[PDB]
Amino acid sequence: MREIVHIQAGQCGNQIGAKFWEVISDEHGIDPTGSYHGDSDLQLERINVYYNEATGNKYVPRAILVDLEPGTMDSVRSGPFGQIFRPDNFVFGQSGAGNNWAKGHYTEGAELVDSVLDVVRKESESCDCLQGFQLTHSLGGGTGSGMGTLLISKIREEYPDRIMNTFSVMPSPKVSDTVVEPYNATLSVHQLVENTDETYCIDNEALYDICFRTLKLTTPTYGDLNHLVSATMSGVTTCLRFPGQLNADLRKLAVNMVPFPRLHFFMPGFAPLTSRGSQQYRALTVPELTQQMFDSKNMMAACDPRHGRYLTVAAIFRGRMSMKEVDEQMLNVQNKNSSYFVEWIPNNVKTAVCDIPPRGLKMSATFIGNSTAIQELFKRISEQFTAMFRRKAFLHWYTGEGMDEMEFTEAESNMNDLVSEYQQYQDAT
Amino acid sequence: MYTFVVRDENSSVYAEVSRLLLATGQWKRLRKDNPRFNLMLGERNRLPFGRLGHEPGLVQLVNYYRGADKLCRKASLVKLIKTSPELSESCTWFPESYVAQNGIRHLIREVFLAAYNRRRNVWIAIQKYLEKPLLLEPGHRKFDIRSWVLVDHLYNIYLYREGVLRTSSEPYNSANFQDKTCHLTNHCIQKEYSKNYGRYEEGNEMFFEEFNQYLMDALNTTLENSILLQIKHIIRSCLMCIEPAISTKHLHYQSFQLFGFDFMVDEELKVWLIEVNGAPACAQKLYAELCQGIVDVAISSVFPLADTTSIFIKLHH
Amino acid sequence: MRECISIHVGQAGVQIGNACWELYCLEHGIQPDGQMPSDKTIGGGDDSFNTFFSETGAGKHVPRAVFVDLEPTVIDEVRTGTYRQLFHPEQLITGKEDAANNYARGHYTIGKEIIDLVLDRIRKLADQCTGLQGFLVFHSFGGGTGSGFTSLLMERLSVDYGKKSKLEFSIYPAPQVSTAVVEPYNSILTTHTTLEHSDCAFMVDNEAIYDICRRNLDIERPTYTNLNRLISQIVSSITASLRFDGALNVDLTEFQTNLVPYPRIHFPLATYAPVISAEKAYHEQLSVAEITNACFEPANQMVKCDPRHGKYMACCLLYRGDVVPKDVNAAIATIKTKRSIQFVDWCPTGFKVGINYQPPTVVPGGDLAKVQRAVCMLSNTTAIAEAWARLDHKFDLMYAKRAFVHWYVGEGMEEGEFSEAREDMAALEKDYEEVGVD
Amino acid sequence: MEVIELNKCTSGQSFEVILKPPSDPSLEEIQKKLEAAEERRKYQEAELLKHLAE
Ligand SMILES: Nc1nc2c(ncn2[C@@H]2O[C@H](COP(=O)(O)OP(=O)(O)OP(=O)(O)O)[C@@H](O)[C@H]2O)c(=O)[nH]1
Ligand SMILES: Nc1nc2c(ncn2[C@@H]2O[C@H](COP(=O)(O)OP(=O)(O)O)[C@@H](O)[C@H]2O)c(=O)[nH]1
Ligand SMILES: COc1cc(C(=O)c2c(C)oc3c(O)c(OC)ccc23)cc(OC)c1OC
Ligand SMILES: [Ca+2]
Ligand SMILES: [Mg+2]
Ligand SMILES: [Mg+2]
Repeated sequence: MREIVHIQAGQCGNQIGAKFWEVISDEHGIDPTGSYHGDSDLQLERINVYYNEATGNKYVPRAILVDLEPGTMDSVRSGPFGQIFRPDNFVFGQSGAGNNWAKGHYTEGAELVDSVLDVVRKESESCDCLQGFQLTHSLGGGTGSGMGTLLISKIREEYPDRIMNTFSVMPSPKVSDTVVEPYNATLSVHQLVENTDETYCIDNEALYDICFRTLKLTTPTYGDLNHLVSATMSGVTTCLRFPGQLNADLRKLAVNMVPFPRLHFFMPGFAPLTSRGSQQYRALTVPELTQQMFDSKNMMAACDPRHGRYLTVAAIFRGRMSMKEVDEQMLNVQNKNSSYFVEWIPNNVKTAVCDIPPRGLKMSATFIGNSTAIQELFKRISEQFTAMFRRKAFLHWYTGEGMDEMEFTEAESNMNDLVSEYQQYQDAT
Repeated sequence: MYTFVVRDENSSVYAEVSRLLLATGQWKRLRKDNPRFNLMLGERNRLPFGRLGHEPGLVQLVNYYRGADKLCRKASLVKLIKTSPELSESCTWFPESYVAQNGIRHLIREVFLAAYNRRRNVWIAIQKYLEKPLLLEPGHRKFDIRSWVLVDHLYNIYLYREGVLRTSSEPYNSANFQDKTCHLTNHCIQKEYSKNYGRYEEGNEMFFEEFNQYLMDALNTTLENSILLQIKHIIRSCLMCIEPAISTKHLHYQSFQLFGFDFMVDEELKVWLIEVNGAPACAQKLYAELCQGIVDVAISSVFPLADTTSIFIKLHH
Repeated sequence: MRECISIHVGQAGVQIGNACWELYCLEHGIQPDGQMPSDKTIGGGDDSFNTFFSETGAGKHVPRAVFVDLEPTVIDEVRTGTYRQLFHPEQLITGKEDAANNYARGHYTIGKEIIDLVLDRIRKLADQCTGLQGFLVFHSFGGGTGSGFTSLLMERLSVDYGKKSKLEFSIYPAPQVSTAVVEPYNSILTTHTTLEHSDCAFMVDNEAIYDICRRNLDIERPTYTNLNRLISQIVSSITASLRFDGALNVDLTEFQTNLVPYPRIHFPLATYAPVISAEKAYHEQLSVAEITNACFEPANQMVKCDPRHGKYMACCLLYRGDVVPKDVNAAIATIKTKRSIQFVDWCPTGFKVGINYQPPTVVPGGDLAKVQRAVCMLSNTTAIAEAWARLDHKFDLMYAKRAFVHWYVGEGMEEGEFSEAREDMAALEKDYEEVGVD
Repeated sequence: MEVIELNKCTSGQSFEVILKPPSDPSLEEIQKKLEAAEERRKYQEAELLKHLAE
């Protein structure tokens, strides 16, 4: 039970983070009180990865809740599983970040950062063999973007040999809070490129389109968006939370998925797409699960895989199913579409199977793709960035916090540098 | 959908097989170095047989037999016939051979001299041991017979019912060995040195209908009985001899191959084996028919298409 | 009586070691508590089974074995499983964090921290030996520990035990049931570093075992348990000459003498007898001729390759069951007439035959049926170089982009060790062509 | 084809049949390589910390 330390930062970070803890606590049989009332030993055999075994025979999430304003965190404590969390692990300021990356990274966030590291360090002390850290946050805001990346930077300083893993929600004008979101995202991507081992690119554009175009939800809330994120986060953490043949961990994930250190941004995808209300009763066949999971309509980053090629792929099937069928269907997709997989990485698709399905479904599959097509997301962000940066528009929000234009030009060019690296391997043969 | 790659860009017959497979709508061509193929149209040299048959979920087939070079190289064919008991020191249909034009002595080895020293004539190093070639007296000319043979993954021996006769254009002279044209019926030496390439038949290629008709009018025999029976034997003999060495019956990958057999028919209607070519070109008229036979027999048999006679003669065992 | 120490490194080595020692106990009549009622000399002895088992005053027969992994889960299953009492706890050595499928991390950063302790526990066994022969080392090519730590251990064994033989049982990576994308790198790195320290290495390609289980045991998706019980049957055949009374391959040095005429070409091909399903409701027992002919079918080899397109430098037939020399010779005469068996010409065309009258043993509730006669053929054929070509190609595909190389350079390796390793492999392939192709 | 070196015992037999006749670094060096890699590793770690320092 190599332990993971969880960190959620900002409105998005905590709301998505809270849903994650709701989903997995149900999977592991943990009620909001904190005690285990389930039916199988498999739920507990690897409970230490995400939970401390507190005194009194209770399980406490190894989670640190961080924000620069108290609003979203007070609502998490009021939430259905808000009790589950440790109260000392709530660390908040009161001035907010005003959707300003500079406020989170350099000023307001700087008052509060050491307060958070003290809690992170307390949780790592009691860890027998820490894997590393997983952070949930958005890149378009101020706290989870600006301070989340500052946290990442400080944690790398103190824990340079542990894995840094993030779930990073990318901004989209279709779900836009603010015009300066391309600024905040571009600055944070520069950080994630340097100081992260694995990032799941959760694009709100993709989340919106799935609710609109697929689940037939006409006006989708952040709730409907976060239902997709919570189901994905449960899927990609399946091999960490349940016994498998792989004995997977965060380092072996990075070793096998990241052929080049900077190219560590993954496209996630999920099983059948499901809305919160609709409980549809036909279980999927293994061909359907495989076809759907590689479908662009099931990706959580708004990119078409047929516009790039896969460097590496990790797929996780949940439920009782013939693993011969799983093997036959997965070899079918690679053999039938070999043009969309790089030929210079043999056996670059790894599939694992887990016999316990997620709640409400009897069959499921989670997709983790390292595709050069993710460059579409990054140059979409940088297009929105340059459109207002060539006029230096809204910069005063950031220069009033001490930043210079020069730092914007450097983050811009490093993300354009990121795009060029994905491009060189999409055409490499 | 099926899958194949091309690694011999100079093959005329597998360029056509490529066109046909694509035109079925059920075969797709990947880039050459993609390992996830069903069919490899491989190189003619240093083909990597050791990398075939190790892809999970793929049945892999290749248009070459590993080890067939021992029949298709001049030097090894002589050592194969002399060493295989199935063929023997006494093989009535292979010209006497021990280890570029022809003449008498002076080369250009111990055992060679003694046989040549047991004489109380002509040699080559289209062979000219047979100074009695057999004349095509509507011009008094020499020829050679090329039969194309296909051996599938089951090691059935399929002889294409259409063969070609590459002919010399001008009369044969028993003392003109420095003059290589009138009795070396290679096509490339016949378009350059020759005197009237193309008078008696087009392209110096007489097919079997015209030739069998000639045998009936001129010698009261047929091509089937006077020549092809012997040809069928020589093909059946050579390929059955090396079958334990090259068969892929119980292998992780499968092999087929199309061979070209060069024959020499002497004046007494006896057939001689000249050469076996492992990467043979084909006559232009017959390309469409033969390459369609390769697909039906060698490729579609392993990789069948959806549900919607024969141009080969099966040489049995 | 000259003792042999087995060393099992990484998951694949440990779990194959379990299946082997389980088989050894059944073949010698040793109980899971370590007692051996058939042994009437108590507290010690110099019997042939003592090559692999020491004896305690309490009558307990303990394997001369060391299990080492950089991570505790797999060896923890040994300490709790059926054979807890079989092993001294100090023989089961675990670290705290594995090599993360990374040769560099298994050989340098993590392995350097545990090499000294393993060597001492290894030496604690050697000091119990009156005449130590050498080591049998079980490991995977693909794992971070089985590749990186094994090579580190092999070097230090050569300095500390300079005059002792070292044989390998190596698991060659197959995508069918592999673990990591970088297994071609780890295989090439460990092979290059271990080549000059290994006297004889029996490679087992997981693809061959997997398909043998699919075809001959009718197991749809073979598990590691399925694979390891079959491998142990092959391993037991190879090592039976060490643990039973016999004249052939009695000591580790004789494996080199009989199988390895050139030190670098020391990868003999193993082909095994009949593999028959226990579930098969009616089976016809195969004669001596049928199982000996089966040794020349690629479907039964531990590595898929075509011996018809190489040359043999040595051939050993290891029989178990009802087999007499008359039948063996008759079967060899028949086979030579119909099969492509050609030796290098500086070697006599001949087979070395050993026969153990005890038929193969099968684990109760296993997948293999009880058979009346079996054989393991060890041939040293250049055809096994096909496996090196296969592996070296996958290495080349990834290294051309320097893909994943940063993970190794990040643990202290230089990029030059990659190309230094690949060049040794290229030289290995050239050697095989020199000996085997005209 | 002849049998050679036939040895019999109660456990089994063994023989040879011939069809046709024929026609390391020091402990000082291992320590050097292992520590040259720890220095190459500690250097890159120092580059990271000096970079995080700026
Ligand atoms: N035949 C067989 N192969 C195995 C077994 N376990 C793992 N392998 C193979 O070994 C390779 C992976 O190496 P492992 O032994 O699992 O890794 P390791 O030696 O424990 O080193 P780490 O990376 O630190 O875990 C893959 O190619 C697997 O197919 C086994 O029990 N039997
Ligand atoms: N998917 C999702 N996105 C969110 C949520 N809340 C905010 N966002 C996105 O995050 C960005 C705003 O960041 P926010 O988390 O509110 O900033 P912060 O509180 O200062 O860290 C915008 O692009 C929003 O679309 C949420 O609950 N779910
Ligand atoms: C942390 O989450 C995961 C880790 C691993 C993993 O540790 C890998 C191991 C042990 O070998 C691999 C591998 O070979 C890969 O090839 C693409 C990818 C990942 C791996 C595999 C996963 O899914 C298959 C995971 O997602 C749930
Ligand atoms: Ca005793
Ligand atoms: Mg907000
Ligand atoms: Mg391990």
